Amino acid sequence: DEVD
Amino acid sequence: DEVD
Amino acid sequence: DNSYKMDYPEMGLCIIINNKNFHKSTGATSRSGTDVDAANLRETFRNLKYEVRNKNDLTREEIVELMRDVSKEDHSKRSSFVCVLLSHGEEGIIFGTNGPVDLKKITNFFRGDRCRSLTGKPKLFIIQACRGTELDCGIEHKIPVEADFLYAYSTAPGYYSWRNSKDGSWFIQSLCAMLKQYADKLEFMHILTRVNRKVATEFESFSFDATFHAKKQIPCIVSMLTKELYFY
Amino acid sequence: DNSYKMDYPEMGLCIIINNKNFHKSTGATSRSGTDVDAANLRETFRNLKYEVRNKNDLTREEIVELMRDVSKEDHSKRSSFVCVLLSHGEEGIIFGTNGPVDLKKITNFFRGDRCRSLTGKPKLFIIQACRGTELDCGIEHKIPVEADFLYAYSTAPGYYSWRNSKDGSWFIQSLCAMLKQYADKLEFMHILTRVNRKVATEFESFSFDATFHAKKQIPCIVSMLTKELYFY
Ligand SMILES: [Cl-]
Repeated sequence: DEVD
Repeated sequence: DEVD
Repeated sequence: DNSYKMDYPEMGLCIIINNKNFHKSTGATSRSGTDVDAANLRETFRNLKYEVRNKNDLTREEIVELMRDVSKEDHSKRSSFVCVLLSHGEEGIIFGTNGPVDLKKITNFFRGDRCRSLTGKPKLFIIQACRGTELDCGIEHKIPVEADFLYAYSTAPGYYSWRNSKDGSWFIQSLCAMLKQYADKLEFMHILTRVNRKVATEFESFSFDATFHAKKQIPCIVSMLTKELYFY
Repeated sequence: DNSYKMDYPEMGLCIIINNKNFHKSTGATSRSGTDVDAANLRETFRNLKYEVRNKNDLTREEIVELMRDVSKEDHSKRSSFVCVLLSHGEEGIIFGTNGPVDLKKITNFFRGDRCRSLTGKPKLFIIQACRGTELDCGIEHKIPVEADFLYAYSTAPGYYSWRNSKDGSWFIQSLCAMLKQYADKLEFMHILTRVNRKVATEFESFSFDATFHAKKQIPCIVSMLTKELYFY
């Protein structure tokens, strides 16, 4: 899981 | 007719 | 589990904040026609079995205090929550009689983590207020704390919102009419979509000022709801 | 009548802008997992009978140019228009590979008065991108030129948006699944509401970093549509  |  | 449970003992509160008269500190015109709106909404939501509370001419402090107190009530036996804001505004902002308050400050009280007796229940904010000063000239285990909110804006981001001094605002006129006609037939998003068409097609501004004449409006449905909402 | 006319000869274009690799000088990270999104979207909208055009790694100038060109096509035989943006972003902003561009600049090309062959037709903008840096910790004769737009945002205003490097973004994963399951059964707003529930309930971040761990997301439907939208 990563953020944009 | 009027604006808020 | 496709639709919200709406068979709690009570449909819930409907808080109507009706700001008509503004202090000299803000400028801000008297909002002629807003009492027509407030009355139409009271009657409309009364027929939907909401516990309606009308508040008139609240300072931004009073608005924040009212929302705080209401969010601290026990809503366990209520299906939903409705707040209607009638006032001047700017993008992201509603006016107390004595100045602007951030909409975020008002809605935060009802976050899923801050008002536990409304967690998982639909929280509806209905906003008749400008969101800017552009005119539309027309053509032709956990859930998110921000979940289960619906913001029914009278107008698109950046734009004026129109209010008729005799008939009430375009949006609230249309919202009450569509609720009266379709609340026993349609899901709420489909009701609001009818409201969008009614505002978009049946209203056009009339003004002696060419700059404000023949202008149009589209409302703006903002949904973070996770289920369908029926009033019957 | 209460539904958009969807039996033009063509459903319409589906433009997918897939930005994965960014210029080093922007400091923007590579968006691992976005190709899974782009492929899923291509197949999903193919099955809905859209003419899909996939574009990869576009500068902000190329994005604007592409949108201008597409808005200048003759869309008379097309029922609708869809644009999907996959990129870094902030509130109101999407990243080209070399920097940000205002979303408003992109969508303005398709205004009711600027793209006449789409006037009165649904214009859908699907946006996988952050809208800020907040984290959700969870709990427990004329028509408006702004009418007939829908903006399906992956996340609430002000919030990060989550993307899994293996599975693709939460929102696009859920959107394609719900379209595949329900496009033959449900109106678009009700499909998007299912997407809202799926993202809110089935996803939660896993991180070795406590600040980013166990976080939640709610997408944000923004509808200026005037009619119901059915893909059948
Ligand atoms: Cl959120």
